[PDB]
Parts: sequence; C-alpha cells; structure tokens
Amino acid sequence: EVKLVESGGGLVQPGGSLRLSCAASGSIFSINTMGWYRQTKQRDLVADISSGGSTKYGDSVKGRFTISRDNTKNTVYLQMNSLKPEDTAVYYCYGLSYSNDDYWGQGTQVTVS
Amino acid sequence: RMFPNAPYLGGGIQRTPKIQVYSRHPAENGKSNFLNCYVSGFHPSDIEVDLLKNGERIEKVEHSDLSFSKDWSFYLLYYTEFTPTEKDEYACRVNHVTLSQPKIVKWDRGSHSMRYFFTSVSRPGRGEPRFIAVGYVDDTQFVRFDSDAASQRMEPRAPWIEQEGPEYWDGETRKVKAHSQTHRVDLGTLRGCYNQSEAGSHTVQRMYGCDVGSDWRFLRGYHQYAYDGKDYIALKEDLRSWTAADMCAQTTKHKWEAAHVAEQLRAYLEGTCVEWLRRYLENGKETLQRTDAPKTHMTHHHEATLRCWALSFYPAEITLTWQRDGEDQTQDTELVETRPAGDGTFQKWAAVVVPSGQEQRYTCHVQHEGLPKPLTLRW
Repeated sequence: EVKLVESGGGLVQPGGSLRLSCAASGSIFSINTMGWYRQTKQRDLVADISSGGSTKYGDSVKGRFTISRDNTKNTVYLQMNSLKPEDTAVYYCYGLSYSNDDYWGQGTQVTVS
Repeated sequence: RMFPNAPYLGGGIQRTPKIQVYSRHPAENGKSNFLNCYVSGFHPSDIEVDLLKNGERIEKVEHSDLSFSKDWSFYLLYYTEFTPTEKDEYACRVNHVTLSQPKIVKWDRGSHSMRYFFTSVSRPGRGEPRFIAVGYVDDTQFVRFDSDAASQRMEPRAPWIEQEGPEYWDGETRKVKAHSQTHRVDLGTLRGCYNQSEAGSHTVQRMYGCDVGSDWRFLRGYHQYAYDGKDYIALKEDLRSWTAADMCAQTTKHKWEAAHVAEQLRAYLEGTCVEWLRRYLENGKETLQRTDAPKTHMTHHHEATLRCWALSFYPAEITLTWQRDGEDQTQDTELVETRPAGDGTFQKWAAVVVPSGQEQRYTCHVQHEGLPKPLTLRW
C-alpha cells in the first residue's frame, strides 16, 4: 500500500557529511511519523519526525544529525554531519500510518572510512 | 530498612519482552483514563518503549522504576494520562536487543514480605554504570534510588514512608550510595574473572528480603546475586550456607565464608528485616493491609474463544485455571502475565479456545486471598 523510496547513502570520509532522503508514495493522509533506524541484530533509532514537526533523536547522533520534513511532498531529510566510523550501518527509512501501522524501506548502506 | 552493606564479590541468555497494552479502567469515551504499556520477562534491562497516538509519539510518558521477578527477568510499566475518543488509535512500540525491528502492539479497545532489588548495568564509554534500587513491601513499592537522577537521594515512592525522619533517609541514602560503588567494582571483578572485554555491557542483580506469616512472624529469608541474568551466588534457606554456580562464584563463596557474611545477613533477615516490615505494615495499614477481591467477568469472541477476566485486585498473587468437565485443561489456553493497573491494583485474564456449541462445558476457576471461597465462572 505504501512504498518508501530512499536515496543519499554511500561512502564518506570521517568528519564528512551525507544527506538521506525518504519519500512516501501514496496518499498524503497515509503517513504521519517518518524517520530512520540503523542496523546494529537490532536496529537503533536515529531520528524521526511527525507530520506536525515533532522530532526525536537517538542519543548517539544528537547534535550531529538533523531531520527535516517537506510536508507538501511527504518526504523527510536526514542531514548527517561529523560522521564517524561507528556511524557505518544500513539506514532504514520508516513511516507510521495514522493507525500505527509501520512501513519499512529496504535501507541505504552508509559507510564511513 | 536495608542491610547496612554490600559485600564485594571479590576479584579472583537473552529474553524478549512480553508486551501488553491496556487501559487502567475500562475504556469510556470522553472519560479521563490511563494508557498502560507493560513490558515483562525481558533481559537485559536496556529497552526503548514509546506510546503512540495516531501514528506519532506521545510526549509526556512516565514509567515505573526498574525491577525484576524471581527468574531475574525485568519488568517496567509505561503509562500516560489520556482521554480516549472515538477516532483516536493507540499503540505501544518496544525496541530491544532481541528484536530485529521495533515491535508494535496496538491497544485493542495474609502473608507479607519486604524485598529490595538492585540492578547495576555497565555502560562502557557512555559513563559510569547505571544503578537502580527499589524497595517493596508485598507488591507496593516504597523507596527508590537512581544513579542518573538529580537528587542523589533515596526517595519515597509510597505515602506511608514519608513519615520517616531525616536520619532514616540519610542512612538509606548513605547505604544505597555505597551499594552503587560496590557493584561498580563488582562489574570489574566479574569482567576479569570471566575474561570478558571492556567494551561489553553487563548486569549485576541483587535481591534480598524476608517473609512473614499472617502472624507477622519470620518465615523465610533471601539474599541472592545474578550476573547477566544467570544465578551467581545465593544464600540457602538455612541462612548459613551458600550456593555457588561456577568457579568464579566459588571464589566469592570462600571469601564470604571467611568473612562470615552469612551470619550478618541472618541477623538482619531474622531481626531488622522483620522488625521494620512490621513497622511499615503498621504505618501503611490503610494501604498494605487491604485486600481487594478481583472483579471477575467472562468474554466470548467453527471455534470460539472464552476469556476469563480478573480486574482491580490486590495483592497480585492470583490463580486462573480452565477446566472442561471438571478436568484442568492445560492445553489450547492462553494465560497472560499479571499486570499492574497503575493505581495499586492488578489485572489478569485467561483464554481458552472452545469448539462452538460446547461452551457451557468449560469453567474458569479464580483463587485469590480476598475471595472467601474460590469462584467458578461459566458462560
């Protein structure tokens, strides 16, 4: 029903930066919270944002990562600054419907040298 | 009141959480209520729990202090005040090391004891170990300490313990601060004895207390340790000998036998523990010496399911049993963990899948201290 298109990953040098983007396909009434988890077995919260703009960040990325939203296109952005080798992971975009159904993207590999 | 010291242990299995989402009182539109997410049976203790409303996180969510059961698995209650309306949908999201992705569960709209529980979790690189201590009389928490909190004091968590003077709180704060430093060492000697890396997170759990009968006389005493959710060393029922699990715990056992640690605990568990339990039972008699019988009812929903409910009861000890034709049916039955309502009472239910038409052949049996006779429920 809902598809999440991810982009912006790849390789980057330490201290460098990347911008992820995630676009939800379907109705604008179909998705509230959007954000990212990253693979560790478990996947850890990176950042997410509600339709109204309420943000939350994982402790390990606070101050360096910033999530933003273009509600006119149901698309979110993740500005990841000051990247470290420990930030290397697959970053999964995700979304929550207004009935608390979760949708997951296939993820984008991020590698910091 | 706590045992004065924490003896050094001396130098020389993960479980996924069970999740229940429920309201404190029966859901009613326009009526203020409390939305609960109870997580239990999980190890290790690090866990991330969110309450969701219409696809986003509820901002002001509180949670109980970290505690654990007899099997060392942890439990936490996450809750928030809310007014459920017709369109709003609620859920609970739980993340844990045992989960490949965060799990979402939607909200489908006279014996006594004193117990102290201690949890110490190492955080390599992310600061000093997290130390959480809680004290219980029966199923009512009355004290707490959190090493990350601002007060750095032992704090009251029940109305009847606020009576105690400054000497009590200063003494319990002094003891629990030393216990934190002791277990910080303990994590180091255990990491060394087991030849473990400095980058891994590990957990020390400690529990001790005493039981008294309805005559308030000593029945049993306990004092046991656990490392990473597994038995390490435990004081036997005689309060004189130790049970060590492996070579590392045997070294601790010999150091505690030479220091006569068991004799110190025996005098506390039979004396101080009993004495102050009776003082707490007396001071909080309006709360601790009450018994709330479970308000019970039955729900029905080729095959059909029968659900036997028990609500707003105290204490938490209860037994719900299914049987067809007077024969205990321990098959095709679902039994959830007893959960706190958040107001001091507890909830539980029992399910059984019955072939449709044979519903009256099943009976639910309810055993509780507040019931004069055990009840029998049937559709």
